[PDB]
Amino acid sequence: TYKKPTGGIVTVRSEMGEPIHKIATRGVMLWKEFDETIFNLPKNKLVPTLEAKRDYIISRLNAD
Amino acid sequence: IFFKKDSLWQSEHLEAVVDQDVQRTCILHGPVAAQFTKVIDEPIKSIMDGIHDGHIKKLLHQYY
Repeated sequence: TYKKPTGGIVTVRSEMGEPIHKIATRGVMLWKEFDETIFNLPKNKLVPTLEAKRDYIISRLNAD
Repeated sequence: IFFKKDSLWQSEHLEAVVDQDVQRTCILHGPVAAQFTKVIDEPIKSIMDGIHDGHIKKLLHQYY
């Protein structure tokens, strides 16, 4: 559950970086994806990354 | 913070989610305990008694 959906459940970090077993819905899969790509980045890299990915982020947020 | 905060109530109130779509929401659930969640809308008393009456039945057989 720390790597991929396993029995339909996945692990995702909370805002304090503590693990959470959740049913791997589209919403939770986006959450897991943004943990791997956006929320793990250092503070100096976050704002540039968001601006760059903006239109992707927004389509996923609205869809999922 | 905007993404992660107050992320738990939605699965209980799909009326207040876009498209009432469960797949947008976080549902908390254990990988291992998800083998035994199958029968929906079973009364709590039927589940809890089921576990206790199992324990009694097996104990009776082994020690009485």
